[PDB]
Amino acid sequence: KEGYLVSKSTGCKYECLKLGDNDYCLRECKQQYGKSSGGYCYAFACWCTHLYEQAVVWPLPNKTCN
Repeated sequence: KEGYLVSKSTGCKYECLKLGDNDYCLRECKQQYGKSSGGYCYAFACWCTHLYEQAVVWPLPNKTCN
């Protein structure tokens, strides 16, 4: 129930503000995946957790952007 956050327009997302604990990625997940969802910056952009099992996520080991 996890993955890399897919964009509204661009496929891949834009880059993150802060590594470690932050609000910047958590708000960015909660507006795609519902208010109970979690998230963190994986290295470059926001990754999300505690998702619904039918949720859509970007294929980071098949496509590269960040």
